[PDB]
Amino acid sequence: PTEEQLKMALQKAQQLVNSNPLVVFSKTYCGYCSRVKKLFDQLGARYQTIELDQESDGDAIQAALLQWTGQRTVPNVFIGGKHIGGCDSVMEKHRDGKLVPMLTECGAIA
Ligand SMILES: N[C@@H](CCC(=O)N[C@@H](CS)C(=O)NCC(=O)O)C(=O)O
Repeated sequence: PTEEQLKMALQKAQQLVNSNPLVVFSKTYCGYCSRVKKLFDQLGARYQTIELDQESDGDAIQAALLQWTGQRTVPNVFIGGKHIGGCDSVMEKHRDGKLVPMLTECGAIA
């Protein structure tokens, strides 16, 4: 990715995060992505999925997410504009009772 491509990809990722209470940066056949989506489904939370493998600038987006979050893998979850992390991170928040209130606070759960 060129520096302009990384910049454009970051802007794209930020706009998605800004315009969705819950965002799941994903890949279509990632088992961990499927797990987190299933959890959110069952919690009644609406999310925007973005499948990097189906985006033309998916590599640039993954590079931008690394720069932005230090994370190299999908799923890469944001809630209310804030970085959550991967499947494990989301499961951790579900485990300590913080996830539903976070999801409610930002509108992801009505
Ligand atoms: N501990 C991480 C593991 C996630 C993970 O390993 N994701 C794989 C996809 S199955 C990945 O992103 N591999 C590198 C890639 O596909 O870019 C989590 O719970 O989210």
